[PDB]
Parts: sequence; C-alpha cells; structure tokens
Amino acid sequence: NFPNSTNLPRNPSMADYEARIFTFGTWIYSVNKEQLARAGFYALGEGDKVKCFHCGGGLTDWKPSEDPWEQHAKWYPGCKYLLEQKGQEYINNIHLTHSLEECLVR
Amino acid sequence: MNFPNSTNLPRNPSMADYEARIFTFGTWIYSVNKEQLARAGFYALGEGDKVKCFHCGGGLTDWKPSEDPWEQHAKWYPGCKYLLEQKGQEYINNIHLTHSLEE
Ligand SMILES: C[C@@H]1CN(CC(=O)N2CC(C)(C)c3ncc([C@@H](O)c4ccc(F)cc4)cc32)[C@@H](CN2[C@H](C)COC[C@H]2C)CN1
Ligand SMILES: C[C@@H]1CN(CC(=O)N2CC(C)(C)c3ncc([C@@H](O)c4ccc(F)cc4)cc32)[C@@H](CN2[C@H](C)COC[C@H]2C)CN1
Ligand SMILES: [Zn+2]
Ligand SMILES: [Zn+2]
Repeated sequence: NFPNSTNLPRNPSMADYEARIFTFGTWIYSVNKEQLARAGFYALGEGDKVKCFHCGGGLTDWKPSEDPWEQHAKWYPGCKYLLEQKGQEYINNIHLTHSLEECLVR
Repeated sequence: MNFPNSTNLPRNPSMADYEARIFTFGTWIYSVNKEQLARAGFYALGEGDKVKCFHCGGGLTDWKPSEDPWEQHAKWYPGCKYLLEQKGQEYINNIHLTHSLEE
C-alpha cells in the first residue's frame, strides 16, 4: 500500500514510454494519455485509473483542470521518477501552490 | 486537505515545539513510546493510538511493538520536510530500501 521512494522502479516492465502508452488504448477521459505516459503513468483499464511505474502511486477521476505531473507531485512527492524528471525546484512550486490554493478559498 | 504537506513550512505550527506534542499524549499505554513519537514530530489525536505529524500532517495508527515512529514517518510520508531536516536523505533512503526489499 505504501509508495516506493527508492531510486529503483516498482514496475520496471512499465519503465519505457512505449510500454506505458500501449496500456491506454483508445482513451476517452478528459486528460491526455501521452501527457500521462510522459509523467510516468500507465493505465489499469478500470475507468481512468492510472499507476506510476516507479512509485506505484495511483490516481483516478481526472478533472480537465488536473495535470498529470501536478497530481504526481501532490499525492506522491517521494517519487524518484518525479524528482529525476522535474526536480525539487519545480516540485516545491506545486506544493506551495497547492497549500496556498486552499488558504484563499476558505 | 487529504494530500500531505511537502512544503518547508509546517501544517500545524502550534505543534512545532516538542513540549507541545508530548503534552497531547497524556497517560499513554499503547505499545510505542510517546517521547519517541514526539521526537519524530508526532502529536496525539486522542482517538486510540492515532497520531499526526505537525509538519506534513501525515497520520498513522495501530502501532505494533515492531513499528518505529521515524521508520513509519518515512514509509508513509516520505515527502515530509521535518523528516528530511531531522534524519537527512542518507537515512531516509536506506529505510525505504529496507521496506521496499521486504515488499
Ligand atoms: C487526478 C486526481 C487524483 N485525485 C487523487 C486520487 O485519485 N487519489 C488520492 C489517493 C492518493 C489517496 C488515492 N488512493 C487511491 C486511489 C485509487 O482510486 C487508485 C488505486 C490504484 C490505482 F492504480 C489507481 C487509483 C486514488 C487516490 C482525485 C481525488 N481522489 C479520488 C477521487 C480518490 O478518492 C480520494 C480523492 C481525494 C482527483 N483526481
Ligand atoms: C504505526 C503503523 C501505521 N500504519 C499505517 C497507517 O496507520 N496508515 C496508512 C495511511 C498513511 C494510508 C493512513 N492513512 C490514514 C490513517 C488514519 O487512521 C489516521 C488519520 C489521521 C490521524 F491523525 C491518524 C490516523 C492511517 C494510515 C498501520 C497500517 N494501516 C492502518 C491500520 C490504517 O489503515 C491502513 C493500514 C495499512 C500499522 N501501524
Ligand atoms: Zn511516481
Ligand atoms: Zn511529517
């Protein structure tokens, strides 16, 4: 249940962009499948459910406003694919953003 | 806010002092030590053995005697910046490899 924060991926079968792209197939949900594959995610085949090949972290119910890489950071901040690809400079923006997002509206 | 804080500012700054966090436990006779939990940034909710990190907001429960506060902090809230400040990524990584080698 806990997410992988090691530097080795949990599903190395899904480590190649093409392997991940194939899992979606015809994809009808609001959020783009190339965008999701680039962000590490492959598809389960149960609705819009996706999983990061590295952290194992899963997400669902994608709104059009929700960005793969942004959601990757929100829920799986320990991911090492995330850190390798966007780098803690970016990752900290999201979190301040996402915390500050909540203080305004309340 | 279900998602955990990975900013460098704590979520509950009222619980940022050790003496604050420890005062929440009171008489505590769950299996795992309350000073150990407070040092690891946890304070008590008062609903069983439920605790919360003052920084990440990350919550845990049902403490086995085998389960260590700092180890569980890393397992479930690896993005915590109190965790990173206090143990460093050197520690944090071995403890992940140790969990991920079990799983
Ligand atoms: C794109 C966003 C993602 N949000 C978060 C989300 O999807 N999370 C959060 C979290 C990490 C607690 C979580 N754990 C499990 C699932 C589960 O379904 C799943 C299991 C295995 C998989 F391989 C894929 C998915 C999902 C999931 C959405 C908000 N979420 C959802 C509606 C789930 O319920 C909580 C609520 C706050 C909005 N859209
Ligand atoms: C000491 C360990 C902790 N484990 C993990 C655990 O406590 N987690 C995992 C996680 C992060 C998904 C999670 N999210 C919510 C709670 C919730 O209760 C809570 C909310 C707010 C609080 F302020 C305090 C607690 C807890 C919790 C235990 C294993 N856990 C538990 C039994 C919870 O259910 C899942 C299962 C795998 C073993 N003991
Ligand atoms: Zn990941
Ligand atoms: Zn924490």
